[PDB]
Parts: sequence; C-alpha cells; structure tokens
Amino acid sequence: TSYTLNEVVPLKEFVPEWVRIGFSATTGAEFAAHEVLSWYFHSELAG
Amino acid sequence: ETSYTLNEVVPLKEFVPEWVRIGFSATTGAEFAAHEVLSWYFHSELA
Amino acid sequence: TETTSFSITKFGPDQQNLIFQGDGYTTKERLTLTKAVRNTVGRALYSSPIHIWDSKTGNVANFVTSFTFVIDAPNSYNVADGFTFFIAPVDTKPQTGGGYLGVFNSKDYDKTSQTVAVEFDTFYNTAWDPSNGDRHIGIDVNSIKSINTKSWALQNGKEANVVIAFNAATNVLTVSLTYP
Amino acid sequence: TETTSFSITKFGPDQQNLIFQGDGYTTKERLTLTKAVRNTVGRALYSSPIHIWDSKTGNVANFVTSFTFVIDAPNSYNVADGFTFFIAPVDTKPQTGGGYLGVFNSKDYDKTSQTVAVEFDTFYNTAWDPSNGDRHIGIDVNSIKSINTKSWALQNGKEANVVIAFNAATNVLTVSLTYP
Ligand SMILES: CO[C@H]1O[C@H](CO)[C@@H](O)[C@H](O)[C@@H]1O
Ligand SMILES: CO[C@H]1O[C@H](CO)[C@@H](O)[C@H](O)[C@@H]1O
Ligand SMILES: [Ca+2]
Ligand SMILES: [Ca+2]
Ligand SMILES: [Mn+2]
Ligand SMILES: [Mn+2]
Repeated sequence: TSYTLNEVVPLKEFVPEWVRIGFSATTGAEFAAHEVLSWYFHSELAG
Repeated sequence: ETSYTLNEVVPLKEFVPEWVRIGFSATTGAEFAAHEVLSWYFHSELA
Repeated sequence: TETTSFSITKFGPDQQNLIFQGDGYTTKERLTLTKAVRNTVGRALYSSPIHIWDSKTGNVANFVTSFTFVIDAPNSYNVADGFTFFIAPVDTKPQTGGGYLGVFNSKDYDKTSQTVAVEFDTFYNTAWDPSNGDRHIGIDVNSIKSINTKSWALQNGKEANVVIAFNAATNVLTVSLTYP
Repeated sequence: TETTSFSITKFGPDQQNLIFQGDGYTTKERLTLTKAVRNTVGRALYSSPIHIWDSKTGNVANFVTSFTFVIDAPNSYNVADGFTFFIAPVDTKPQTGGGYLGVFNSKDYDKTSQTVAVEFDTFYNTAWDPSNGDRHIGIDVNSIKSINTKSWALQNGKEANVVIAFNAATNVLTVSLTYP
C-alpha cells in the first residue's frame, strides 16, 4: 500500500545554507510510541 | 607518476576508542611552510 | 561539489553521530523518539551540518533519505501526535509539543522558523488540519499548517518504509510511504 | 551496518561541517592548516564522530580516504614541520606544535593518547625521526616516533594526491602518495 505526495518547494527561499536534518515526534493528551528502525541519507551540492 | 606506498598491520581496535573524530593537523616551528588541503573524500563501513 | 551520506541499519545504545533532544534515545536497536506516554517530545538530529544551498554560486542540493519507522498505539483510535522528518537551522532546539510535532510554534507562517518538515500526522487538530479529520502525510514550511496533504490510513504497529527526495533543478519534493 | 561518507572537492569560506582548531581556516577554495609563518598549529576535524569499531560485536570498520594537498615552502631547504591525517578520541584537542605535528606530546608510547596518525614529515627532528635525515611518510600510533616510515622527496609547491585505506579483514593500513 503506498501513498505519494509531490510538491514544488524552493528550499533556497526557506532554509539557511547550512542545516541539520532529523526526526521529531510528540504525544499530547493522547499518545503512541514512535520509533525509527533504519535511516539512509545522501545530499550532493554542485560547486 | 611518482608514488610512495607504505603498508602496515595496525589493529585499530586496540588503540583508538569505538567512536573517533578524524582530521588533519599541520605545524611549523622555527622553520615553516604553507600546508593546504585542496579536497577530501572519506567512506567508512562497519558491519 | 560537496556530498554528505550515511546510513544506520541498526541503532546502538550509544549512537554518537546523532544529537538526541527531549526524550529521544536508542533502545532495542531502534531510535525511540517517544514512548507511549502523554505529553512528550523526542528529536534526533544527524550530527554534521549539511550544505543545502550556496549563496555565492546560487546552486542548490539534491538529496534523498529513506527510513523505516513504526507507530505503535494501544488501539487505532487513541493515537497522537505523529512523526516528522525536518530540515532546520544548525542550532535547532525542540519547539512546541503536542500537535505541533516539536518542530513549529504556530499555524501562522513564520519566516523566522526556516524549517520545512514532512509530517506523518495521526491526530486531527481542528484549527489547522484537513477538515475531513483524516490522518495524513503533509509538507510543512514555516508553520504546522501543511501546504499540501494526502490522507493516509495508519496501520498500527506496522513498519512503513518512506523515501523523501528533493531535486534542485525542478524544486520538487517527493514523499512516498509504503506499507509492505 | 553503519556507513559515513562525505567529499569536499572545493572548500568555501563557511565550511560548517569541519571543526577548526588552532589557526586552521578555509580560504580561496582551500583548507589552510598553516600559512608560511613560524610557530603555528592548525587542525581541522570532520564534525560527525565516526564509529570505527564496536565492542558489542568486536567488528571493526573498513574505510578509505583520499585528499590532495600542497606544501609550499620558501625553498626546498628550509621546510618544516609536516602534515598529518589522524584518527583520535571525539574530544581531541591540539597537542604540541613544531615537530610533534599538533597530534602527540612525546616520543614515548602513551596508550592514553589513543591517536593514530599518518604523517608527511618534512623536518628531521634528531630525537625520533629516521637517522638518514630524509623527509618521510610515517604511521604513528600513540607517539610521534613512527612504527614504520618510507622516504619521500617533497616536490615543493606541487599538489600530491594521497589515498589511505584500512582493511578490517587483515587490519592493514595502506598509504600511497602520488605526484603527477
Ligand atoms: C487535545 O490537545 C492536547 O492533545 C492533543 C493530542 O495529543 C495535541 O494535539 C494538543 O496539542 C494537546 O496536547
Ligand atoms: C629548532 O626546533 C624548533 O623548530 C623545528 C623546525 O620547525 C621544530 O621541529 C621543533 O619542534 C622546534 O619547534
Ligand atoms: Ca495534529
Ligand atoms: Ca619531523
Ligand atoms: Mn497536519
Ligand atoms: Mn617523522
């Protein structure tokens, strides 16, 4: 079962030149355990 | 086409912590020279 | 040219290449962002800064990330708030908890936030979520109010594999989640 | 399985994924560790800790690194002190300058050092360097006195391409320096 979403987001208008990436999760009045099992990342920036 | 190779068995697990930082250093003392790095590529894989 | 790449297939007890914030920590070879307890936040950041664009050339990076995650709720009705993958300033710290997912503070566009997140939202917050009340995948830039959303049916305790990719030439951010 | 990778084909003035120490800085597309100036120490570290071996399993990592560097001196006679690629604890700080190359403090073995360095040494320090007085590539573990060295002729002002590889199956560290 898959779900796909695509959007144009010109990142350069929104984030600084240098960023840290990561995951976030919260609970509030209601809750669930949130867990990541594996993670691969790759970025490339031409110069 | 001028090359210099040195090989040596170094059981790193005996000398260094599990988690390390890697990098470069250079120094001058009473004599000197400019020491510059133009590019750097690294890849490690731990199973 | 600059590239940064890494992969972690199994999380150890001391995963020193991650910055943990809030209650995030690693356990049973998983990164646990929250336990099943009320009112918590957990974040984990890769330790190296990533160069996403450069002002002297104007070039912008492509990137790809994929991860598998599990949301484990008691029953599929008592579940909140969700999970995010985000891109933020190097000094990012936990923001508001609850339905703001630890990443934003307002439904009002805040240019000083300069964080974009792809959220996997499990709880409908009437003030900003899609009116239909569904769980959804959304793309957020500078507010908790997604610019766009796709309804998603949570499969509780099931692993979801997601790929998120951004291509600088077309500025297109592509999100894909699959339950295998 | 854990992997860490990066390349910086060209250093810019704002290289935030490097930690700079002593007088090392980045300029004119170059990382400069030292200018041609007396009495300085410059170091640069990659910002992410890397997992080189694991005590839970006893596995150790394979890694390879490549870099190209330039030593530029007034003339070929008065050249000092050298350049190192090193591996050290996460909280590593500059040690003694001059002949100790910023990474060690003694010619005596000290297991508290926990540093191994591959050095490209251009000045002959009679207390520990090869008695032939030759410029040399050396492998240092916990002391500035190399456990093995190879003579190298400096081509002053020319760039050298270095590849260092470690193979965990055999524990062999291979170093090759090539001028065009
Ligand atoms: C009902 O409000 C509280 O709980 C929900 C669900 O957890 C969160 O969205 C919200 O921000 C508060 O924590
Ligand atoms: C004369 O001794 C000094 O200068 C040389 C050459 O720079 C260094 O090797 C040494 O550590 C001292 O600083
Ligand atoms: Ca919500
Ligand atoms: Ca020397
Ligand atoms: Mn939402
Ligand atoms: Mn030496």
